[PDB]
Amino acid sequence: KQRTLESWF
Amino acid sequence: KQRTLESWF
Amino acid sequence: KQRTLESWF
Amino acid sequence: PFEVVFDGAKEFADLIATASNLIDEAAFKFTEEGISMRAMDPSRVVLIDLNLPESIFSKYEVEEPETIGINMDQFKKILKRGKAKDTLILRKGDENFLEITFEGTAKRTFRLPLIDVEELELELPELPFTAKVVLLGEVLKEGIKDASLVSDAIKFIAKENEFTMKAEGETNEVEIRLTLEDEGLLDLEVEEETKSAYGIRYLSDMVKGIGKADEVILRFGNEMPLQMEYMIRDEGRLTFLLAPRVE
Amino acid sequence: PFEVVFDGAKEFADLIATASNLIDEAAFKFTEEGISMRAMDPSRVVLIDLNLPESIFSKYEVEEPETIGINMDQFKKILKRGKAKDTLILRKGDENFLEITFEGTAKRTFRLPLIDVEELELELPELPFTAKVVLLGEVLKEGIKDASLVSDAIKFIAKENEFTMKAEGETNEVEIRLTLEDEGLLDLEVEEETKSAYGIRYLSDMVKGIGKADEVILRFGNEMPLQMEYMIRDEGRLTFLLAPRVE
Amino acid sequence: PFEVVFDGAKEFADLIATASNLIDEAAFKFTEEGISMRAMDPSRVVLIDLNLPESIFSKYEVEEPETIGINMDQFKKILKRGKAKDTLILRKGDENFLEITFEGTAKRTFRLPLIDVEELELELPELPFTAKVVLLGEVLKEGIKDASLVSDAIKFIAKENEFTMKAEGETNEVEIRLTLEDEGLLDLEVEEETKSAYGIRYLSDMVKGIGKADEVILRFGNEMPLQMEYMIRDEGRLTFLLAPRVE
Repeated sequence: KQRTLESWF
Repeated sequence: KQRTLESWF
Repeated sequence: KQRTLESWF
Repeated sequence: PFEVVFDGAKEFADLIATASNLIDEAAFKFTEEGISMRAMDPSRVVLIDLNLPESIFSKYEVEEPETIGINMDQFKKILKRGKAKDTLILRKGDENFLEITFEGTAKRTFRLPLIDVEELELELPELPFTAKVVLLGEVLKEGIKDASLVSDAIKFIAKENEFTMKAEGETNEVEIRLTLEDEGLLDLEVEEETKSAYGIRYLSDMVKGIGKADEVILRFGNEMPLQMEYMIRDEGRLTFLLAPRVE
Repeated sequence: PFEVVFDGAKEFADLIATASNLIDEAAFKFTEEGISMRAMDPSRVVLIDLNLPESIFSKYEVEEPETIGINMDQFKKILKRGKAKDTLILRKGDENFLEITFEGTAKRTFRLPLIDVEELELELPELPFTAKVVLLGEVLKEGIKDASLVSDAIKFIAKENEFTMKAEGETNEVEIRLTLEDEGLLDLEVEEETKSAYGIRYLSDMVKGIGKADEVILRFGNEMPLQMEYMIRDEGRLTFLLAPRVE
Repeated sequence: PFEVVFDGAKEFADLIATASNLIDEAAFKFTEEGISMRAMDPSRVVLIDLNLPESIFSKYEVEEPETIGINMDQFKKILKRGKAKDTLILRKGDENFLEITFEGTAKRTFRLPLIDVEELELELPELPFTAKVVLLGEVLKEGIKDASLVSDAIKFIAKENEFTMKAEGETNEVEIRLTLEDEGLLDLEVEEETKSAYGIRYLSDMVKGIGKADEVILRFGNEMPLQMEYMIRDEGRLTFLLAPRVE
């Protein structure tokens, strides 16, 4: 799965 | 308008 | 005609 | 309002060209400190942070601080007209367009309409990266191209005396290995063995504008985003944050 | 019947290649004075005049003066086989074909069938040009490419200490300015402020074979044709006359 | 099982690339003497014989002699990742894959699955060639490209002081002539006037990997196959046998 960066914002 | 050269010949 | 190499083997 | 002068138009063009392959539009912040730009691609998988301090410009005159919206593909188009010898000038009055000028054998001025770009804004989060790798752009660019022969994804593995990128597909595999003995590995600092995976399509776009001999810093962690940075005229910096591929 | 020898086949190839992008067929007049060729494109918007005096050839032997008809795309095809080091030979007996030979590491001879091309003939009219501009091919070639980003047309403006080319489209504009202080502006003689416009497609084809450091002479007038010439081996000359875009 | 090391990966890549345009799969014989490969294209019009003696390798260690089957387009793909500076390593254990490694600024290892390729086997027949021509690759490569402007076929004619390649089509012809005075003709030994014709498509593929300054040996006879060979690192050799076009 290609994660988004959202969890890290 | 794209003139031709005719007027100048 | 494109010969094959067979005659030469 | 500003007039900002940069020697070497193609180097500036390359920056924008890279960025334009990841994002369609960006907001450029012209402050007294320098130019900054931050954006995510629409799929929110990659973050771009461009930082060009005033010190890298031969003239930097921002009468009035301002943020301007720019269509990146059209900015690229114009900037790609710049020759290596050209001096680049970016100039803006009160009007809503940017003047891009190349000074060389002739003075060539383009006018680019500005657009409304909504800035999303939170700063870089402080991430607990467990691996730092500094390598020559050549190795990075190579290895990414190598891996794309085999897969859509590439795994980064950092151990205390080796950095490996590897890709696997259908029978085929490739591994690109660096050890501290190798030319192209300038630094390797590892807290704990570190593994994460990333998309080759993103990586390819990211490193397109990197020079073969450029020093590139990688920071990552176990199933964490990759932070990739390289320098622009020494003080300038282009930073990417790329979300991982997991499972 | 003739044998004509030209050192440097690629330079000759470039001439024909440029011409072939404007015209499909041409009549080449081999006289004792040199080779001449004059033609208009079918739409009668551009005139090409090629003049290669006998002096620029290392051997020039025209036993019998003659005019030969040539398919320009096939002439180009063959001439583009010439290497930079090659000596070019153009030779014709009584037969209706042209022998094109490249002498270098080997002797390479092509035979090109000749065709019937009807020459239209009136000479160059004496036009009251009010502006002469001499500039480096680099600036011209650049500026035309710059303008094509923005429009299908380019306006030439000559004032006594500045020459400007400008293009406008849909919000976007570009201006390429030279002043007498600039490297690329070798001469500017202006009788009265002069403005005319021209098609970028034609201009692009015209300047394709021009060298970056070649000196190019522009002559034009208010809503008059543009005359563009550059030199071939110093004594040779390729001249274009391009009808203006008006309104 | 073997480990074989070759300095200069691109030169090796070029060999395989040429071969891959003629054949889809090949069997590579790793013996104590060196590597050999022999194959015909599927239409049985051309024979490739590659011979790389152990002496041209910087390390040649074949613990166990072996023949391995290889998909040529995938071998090419990988080998084309090699840089000019790279050291090439070909390594094989007991497993059914080939390890291809490029050592340069980094260590880059690809794994290529091996496949089953049926070797046809009879050796080169001793043919009564009546003409030997040694010429610079430049002339050969040129002339083939010249001829393709005009025809799908090229006639080779050898007389005691001249070698000519000629092609004819529809009105158009070309002749490429060498005499013993010419740079590009290194040797010409003729028993009797010799004429044969060959397909340009095959020839083009054959000479693609040949260097402009490489010495190429041609052997042929009246309506006989053409034998073409050039050297690899002096002791290595790539030989083609190409069946003639007759009538």
